[PDB]
Amino acid sequence: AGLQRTLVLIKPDAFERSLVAEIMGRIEKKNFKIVSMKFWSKAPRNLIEQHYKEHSEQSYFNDNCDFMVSGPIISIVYEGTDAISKIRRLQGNILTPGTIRGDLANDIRENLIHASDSEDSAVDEISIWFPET
Amino acid sequence: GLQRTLVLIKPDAFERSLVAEIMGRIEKKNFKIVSMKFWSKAPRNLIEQHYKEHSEQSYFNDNCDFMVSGPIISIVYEGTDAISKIRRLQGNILTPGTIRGDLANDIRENLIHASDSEDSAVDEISIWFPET
Amino acid sequence: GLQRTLVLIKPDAFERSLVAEIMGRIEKKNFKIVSMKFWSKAPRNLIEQHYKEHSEQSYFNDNCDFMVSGPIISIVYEGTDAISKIRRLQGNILTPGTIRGDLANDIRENLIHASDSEDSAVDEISIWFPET
Amino acid sequence: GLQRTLVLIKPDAFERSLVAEIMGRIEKKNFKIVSMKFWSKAPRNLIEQHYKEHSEQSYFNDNCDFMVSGPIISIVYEGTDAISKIRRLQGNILTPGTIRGDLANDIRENLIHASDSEDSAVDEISIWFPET
Amino acid sequence: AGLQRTLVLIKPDAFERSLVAEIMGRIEKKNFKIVSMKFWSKAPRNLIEQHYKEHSEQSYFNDNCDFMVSGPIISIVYEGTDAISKIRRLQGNILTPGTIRGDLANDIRENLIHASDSEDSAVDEISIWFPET
Amino acid sequence: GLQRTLVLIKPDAFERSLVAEIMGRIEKKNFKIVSMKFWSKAPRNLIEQHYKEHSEQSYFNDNCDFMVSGPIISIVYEGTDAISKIRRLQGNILTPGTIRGDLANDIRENLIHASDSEDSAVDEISIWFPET
Ligand SMILES: Cc1cn([C@H]2C[C@H](O)[C@@H](COP(=O)(O)OP(=O)(O)O)O2)c(=O)[nH]c1=O
Ligand SMILES: Cc1cn([C@H]2C[C@H](O)[C@@H](COP(=O)(O)OP(=O)(O)O)O2)c(=O)[nH]c1=O
Ligand SMILES: Cc1cn([C@H]2C[C@H](O)[C@@H](COP(=O)(O)OP(=O)(O)O)O2)c(=O)[nH]c1=O
Ligand SMILES: Cc1cn([C@H]2C[C@H](O)[C@@H](COP(=O)(O)OP(=O)(O)O)O2)c(=O)[nH]c1=O
Ligand SMILES: Cc1cn([C@H]2C[C@H](O)[C@@H](COP(=O)(O)OP(=O)(O)O)O2)c(=O)[nH]c1=O
Ligand SMILES: Cc1cn([C@H]2C[C@H](O)[C@@H](COP(=O)(O)OP(=O)(O)O)O2)c(=O)[nH]c1=O
Ligand SMILES: [Mg+2]
Ligand SMILES: [Mg+2]
Ligand SMILES: [Mg+2]
Ligand SMILES: [Mg+2]
Ligand SMILES: [Mg+2]
Ligand SMILES: [Mg+2]
Repeated sequence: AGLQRTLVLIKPDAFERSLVAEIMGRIEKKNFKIVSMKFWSKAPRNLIEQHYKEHSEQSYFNDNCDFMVSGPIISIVYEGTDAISKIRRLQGNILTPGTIRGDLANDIRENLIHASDSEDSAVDEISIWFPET
Repeated sequence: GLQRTLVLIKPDAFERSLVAEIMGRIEKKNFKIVSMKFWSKAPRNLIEQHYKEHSEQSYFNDNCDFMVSGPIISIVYEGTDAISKIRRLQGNILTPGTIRGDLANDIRENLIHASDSEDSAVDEISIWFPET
Repeated sequence: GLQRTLVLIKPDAFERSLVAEIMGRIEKKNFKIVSMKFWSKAPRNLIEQHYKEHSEQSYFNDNCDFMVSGPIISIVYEGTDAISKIRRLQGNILTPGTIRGDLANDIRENLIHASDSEDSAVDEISIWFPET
Repeated sequence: GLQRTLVLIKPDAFERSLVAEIMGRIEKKNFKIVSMKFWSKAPRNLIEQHYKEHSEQSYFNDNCDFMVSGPIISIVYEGTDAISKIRRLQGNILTPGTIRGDLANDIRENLIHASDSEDSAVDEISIWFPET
Repeated sequence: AGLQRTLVLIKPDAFERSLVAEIMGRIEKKNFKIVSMKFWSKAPRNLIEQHYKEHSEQSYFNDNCDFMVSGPIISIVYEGTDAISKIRRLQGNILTPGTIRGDLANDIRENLIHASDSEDSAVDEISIWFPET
Repeated sequence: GLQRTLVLIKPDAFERSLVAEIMGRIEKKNFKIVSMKFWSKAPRNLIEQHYKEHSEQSYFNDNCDFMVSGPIISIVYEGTDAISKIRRLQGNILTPGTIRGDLANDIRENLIHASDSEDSAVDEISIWFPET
């Protein structure tokens, strides 16, 4: 059919603010299924830098890494019809009410969640967090 | 500009236990229930009539099969700008914040139907609530 | 031990926009809707019959007046241990966690009615859904 | 980045018991309460100053009467880009996902007020919290 | 009728954990109305000690005061039928799911909310937080 | 005061999409996730060890098959009095306010498992997280 898989990361601020179930629930209610899930008490900076390698040239690149390893994170692989962009739309941004970041986040860096933005990004990101491909 | 529109809560809503969730979103936008019917299984006739305008489409038959594969609730809602607002509340599976935007993810199994114009509203209401 | 019980959603539920909230609590406990009717204003006859056992009480007349001062929904729910469980779900205005425990605060305006025994269930269902 | 904006929870919010619901959406977006006051009935001169930029509109008088028809809560929220962000949260009755889009459906009884600019924010805050 | 007024205090841990609306919403949904409300960025230890004067002899008395002034608090006066005990039952304790403390709290001291436990306590507590009686 | 207990989110939880709902109730009670694992299908020997104290019961085999009929999540929660508190949160299908009381209605498909003692907690955690 139109089956797809995408990679989501629940960020440290999510645990800090007790919004983990809240975020996962929004994705769950949109009818997406967990295919793989891993809890990281503290992720290796290595994986983070690979995950954000495309951003290695930006000014915010190192502070973002500091943050991404400042607390726990959960890497999840969701599956569903048109999953990559639907979950991306669900993630939204801090300016659009109705989405996860729009309702719960308010910072350029501490935005609670990451979602693959394309097929190439997904395949690559999933490989990073679930090497046992 | 007070109006009345027709809403159908689809089988997938019962399957996934989202009936109250959906009705609650409409109720909280302050629209009232004027009439309502519960159908364990809707008569295929009614369904075909409801989607008459689609009889020529390729998705017609399967859609009917689905619309009868479970219970459905027919509801007539009243309120200011009801048709337009409930339609907007229904949304689509792309934009978060709406019923379909937050809970649906299929082009066919989209939980709810809402009239899209004054004309279809009057017609749809007559189909499910002939007693008028 | 599959059963069917009758539930009435009272006027105060429509007044306070808690209809979906209440139906959602029952739906989430996994009980299904077997039949349902919406009444803009319930016929006083039905109400008097429903509360027959109370005809001698001092609160009878006022209760009837209230039960007809707004819309009400009659619902027949099915499920394992339905009568007992939905009754427990209905609770009372003292114990938090139940429908009345979290949302009601009056001895008369308590949002919902649920049969309390196998006998009253069969009788109550016959009153609102004679077509049996 | 830090800003402070003034929000007013309107009479209809108390009537419909949506006060916690509204304040909750702002709290979940991570904004903090700096100041807050509950008015069982706000002094009319305060309301008129608050809407002074509207003093020549046809709806001015009626709106002020509505704002004085019940309690209201004035709150000073602090947070990054607070003015713009809380303004978008409020939205309008045509935008699902926002406060007015999900819970309001009237041109006047629209549950909430939020400053629309830095000047209006500064002016409005001094109106409800002159003690600074 | 059976009209009553009671005094509720939203505690510092409530703001810390962003549970203020949540708590007030549970009381709001049970059909109780706010008659007076005051926001304290930091309450004067004086009022706290008066509020808990009956506990002045307990070991936990000073730490509880330290906490009660460690952050903001909101004093509210609710009104409704049988308000004092109904709101008291709503408050519940950390061992009873279904109540505010039962669902959201988990400590002997940081328990999110205070509710008058009797008519005498209410009248006295209300006087403490709303002297303009 | 600090304890650590083992929780299992059962297959029915994924089937009924109640995973976030269940985990949310534990998260809102202030318990923290220490360890967590998702199993699309848990190895049967793990389930049998987990319920080894039940190995002689008539329901043993059927329960194990149910526990292997879908994904499950094993979590180690840490918090003050975690074992007892999370146990009460789980409750039973007769107790409104708890997880099973609000969402479950079966003797076997009861959505969640939580250690009932310090020894069982210690044993259970080593079964799902032997890497310690
Ligand atoms: C733009 C930006 C991003 N970041 C971090 C957090 C962002 O989620 C991450 C990726 O940036 P980006 O791709 O711009 O946003 P999204 O995550 O919405 O695609 O980099 C900052 O820390 N500061 C910034 O200014
Ligand atoms: C377009 C389309 C519709 N349908 C069914 C389900 C749609 O809800 C129903 C009506 O279609 P439509 O009128 O295009 O959308 P809405 O219901 O948003 O106005 O027809 C399909 O089964 N497959 C399709 O490709
Ligand atoms: C006891 C009582 C009941 N009533 C009305 C509303 C009650 O829901 C209805 C039925 O009473 P009852 O059977 O005692 O309670 P339940 O509905 O919990 O079984 O009668 C009053 O109006 N005043 C009263 O004092
Ligand atoms: C435009 C308009 C506003 N009002 C009232 C309610 C509006 O919230 C208030 C302020 O007007 P306005 O600034 O247009 O709306 P907002 O509050 O979205 O900026 O005036 C009316 O009563 N009638 C009207 O036609
Ligand atoms: C019993 C106790 C109370 N306290 C503080 C917080 C309690 O909410 C407050 C009042 O105690 P108490 O009357 O026992 O509980 P409640 O507040 O449920 O009536 O004193 C402690 O700090 N430690 C304790 O051991
Ligand atoms: C008692 C019982 C349990 N079970 C299954 C589901 C129970 O959750 C599991 C463990 O039994 P038990 O310890 O009695 O329940 P809990 O999980 O509340 O401690 O065994 C059955 O399938 N049939 C039964 O009759
Ligand atoms: Mg990106
Ligand atoms: Mg259409
Ligand atoms: Mg009775
Ligand atoms: Mg304005
Ligand atoms: Mg006390
Ligand atoms: Mg057990």
